[PDB]
This record gives sequence, C-alpha cells and structure tokens, in this order.
Amino acid sequence: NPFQFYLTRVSGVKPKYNSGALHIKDILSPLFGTLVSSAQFNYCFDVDWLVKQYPPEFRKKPILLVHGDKREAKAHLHAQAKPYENISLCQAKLDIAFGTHHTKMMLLLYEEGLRVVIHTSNLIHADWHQKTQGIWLSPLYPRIADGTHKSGESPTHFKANLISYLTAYNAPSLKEWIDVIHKHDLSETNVYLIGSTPGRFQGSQKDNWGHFRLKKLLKDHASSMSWPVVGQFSSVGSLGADESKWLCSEFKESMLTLGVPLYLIYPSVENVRTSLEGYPAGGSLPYSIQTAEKQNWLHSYFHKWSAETSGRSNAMPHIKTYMRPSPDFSKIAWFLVTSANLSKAAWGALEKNGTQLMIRSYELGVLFLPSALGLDSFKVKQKFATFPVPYDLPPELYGSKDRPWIWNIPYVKAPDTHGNMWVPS
Amino acid sequence: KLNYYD
Repeated sequence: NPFQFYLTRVSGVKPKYNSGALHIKDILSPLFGTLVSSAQFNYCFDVDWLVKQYPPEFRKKPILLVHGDKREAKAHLHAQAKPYENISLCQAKLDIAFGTHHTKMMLLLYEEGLRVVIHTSNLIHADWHQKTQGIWLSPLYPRIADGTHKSGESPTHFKANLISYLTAYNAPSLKEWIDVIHKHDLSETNVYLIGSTPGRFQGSQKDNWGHFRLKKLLKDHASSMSWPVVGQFSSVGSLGADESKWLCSEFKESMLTLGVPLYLIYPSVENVRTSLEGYPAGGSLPYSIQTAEKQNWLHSYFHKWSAETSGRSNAMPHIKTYMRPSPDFSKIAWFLVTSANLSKAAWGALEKNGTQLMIRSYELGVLFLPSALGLDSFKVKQKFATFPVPYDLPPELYGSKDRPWIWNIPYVKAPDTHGNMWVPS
Repeated sequence: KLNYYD
C-alpha cells in the first residue's frame, strides 16, 4: 500500500474498526526497528506517559523533546523530564506573538535505519484514546553505504525539504538530527513535505512555507482538468470580518490551484455532546466565543463530523486534512494530512501590500499527489490506487439548529454521553 | 504544556 496513512486506535469501538489502526505503542514497538535514539516534536507533552509508551528495552535510549514552551511552562516541562536522565529538550524559538510549536513528528533512529513519522496527536494520553487522529509512516530508510556517492533524495525532494525545515530552528540539538538524515537514503519517499515556520517571508522565500508552499506544489505537480475544496480541522483562528479578507481570497486561492465550492468540516455541539468522550472532547476543540462572534459568516461553510466509513462518527477529530474531490466525491486530485488548523497563524497571511507572508507557528504535513505514483487522480476508498478518506462524503451541512462547538461557553440544557454538563470556569 | 487549557 503506497500511502502509509493510518488512523490511531480508538478505545470503545468494535475491533474491526481498529484492525488497520495504530497506537503509539505499535509505532515504537521492536517490530518497527531496533531503537537507538529518537526525537519527539510536539505541542503538548506528558513525559511520564510518553516514556511508558516506549517498550521497556528502549526506555533508556536518548530522547529529544522539541517543544515551544516558555517561562513557567518551560520550567514545568523540564521538571517532568528531570527524573529521566536520557531525556533532553530543545526549545523552538517562537519570536512571533501567538505562535505555537504545533508540529507533530517523530524521528526514530534504529540500528537498521531511520524512520520519520508525521502525525496529528499531542503526546498525552487523551489524544490517543478516543479521538480521530492521522499518522503518516515513512519507509525504513537505510543508511547510505560507507563508500558510496548518493544524494539519498526522492523525486519529491523530501530529504532536502525536511533538512530545510529542521535548519530553520537554528538549534544545536537538531543539527545532530540533520546530520543523521544526511546519512540516510530517503529516495523511496512518495509524499511532499509541507511545513510552516515562524517568520515574515519575502520574494522567492514565500513559496517555502504555509499555503504558498502548497500553492507552489499544486502548480508544479498537479494537472488541471467545479471540483470542491474540503478542509477539516480542530481549531479555528480569527479569519477576518468577512470571507474576502483571507479565507476566500488568499487561502482558497492557494487550495484551488492546479497546474469553487468550499466545504469546512468542524464538530457541532451535538457531535461533541454525543461522542465517546462527551463534552470533554471539547477540551481539544478550542474555538472561543471571542473569536466566533467576530466571524459568524464563517459558520455557513460548516459541515458536521461524520465518519461511518471508519466507525469514528463518535470519535471526535483532532486530525486535520485538506483535499480536492471531484464534483461527485468519487475521486480526489490530492490529499493533505497535517498539523495545521484553520488559522492564519498556521497557514500564513499576506502583509505589506502582499509582498510578505507572515506565519506565526511551526506546522508540518504530507501531501499525497497522484503524479508521485504515476497517476492522474486517486479513487476514494468508499469504506475505510484507492485513497482511504477517513470521514464520510459528501460532507453534511449543519442543520438550522446546529452550532459550532465553542469550548468556553456553558452547555447545561442536555447531558452528554456520560450524563454530565459543561461549565467552563 | 499538559493540554490546551494549561
């Protein structure tokens, strides 16, 4: 199977729905390789939990935690890590306000080679318990032979692009990981890397990151042929006073590039209320009333979470995906799984009369293009050549009584799955 | 950071 795209295991659904699914313990298992060292890029971490996901025999190998925490939060993370002598930390610079280090990636160095995992889950128990999350698993990349002259590069330029992404951190502990990547053969890679890093990018540099990076790839490696754009995410930034300020101007413009209906998928209150977790699923859907009230126009694009295809309608999404289905939703021109939510912070916004792209955050995703497999389009696998779309198509519009889940207002009129109400404060 | 709300 050419995609190597997986969902995480969900507790409390029938076993058949977890058969092709992966838990972090599966990923770190000895069947995947004899572990020597690892790097864990993420946003939230529970270190005690994380160490327990490694198999006992690998639990004392060096682990590098790449995080964005500052001040007190940084002090607390160092304190959780201290007991574990084998753990080092790298604080990613966040020079721009309201930026986060949001990338979820594992670099796994083995005796037998190197693996890269790009995924959507925080390193905390609740992200891997009852949520819909996505994982891309690289192949086992072998070491380049001791006396040989090869680039180890793929046709998608994945090796160079990943080194460029790590190089932007300007961090000593990542230079060692960059050197490790240099030494391995990543030529089998069939996905394109799409990254965001904090900065203001001018001229040629605009194409390197965020939605301009996606636009550049779609221009160069997709062919044109009414095909909608679908975006599916778990956090929503401040998008502006109306659809023309960013969403439908620069953002949709990048997404529809090749060589238009826009569907946005985001859980309603009813989706959350009746989920496996109930209202506490909302702790991972942090759309605030302060943001929502500025942009009620956005909610007309909102569609329900529905995932009968993967038995996950009650497993709230923390995966983020973007794609370009045909008018009948039976094929797609491309698919993207990423850490990037629907925000300018993650995707970039144009500044200074459109000569500057400003990005607040670190994000990372992988783009699946038919051309990378010698195809023109992918057929959609109707039941999770054939791409496994993890949710139902076509997406269903919010009903007249539906509202977007907003995490910081109370819900006290109907109890959730576990008989509880939601009263933040 | 242990989760989104701290």
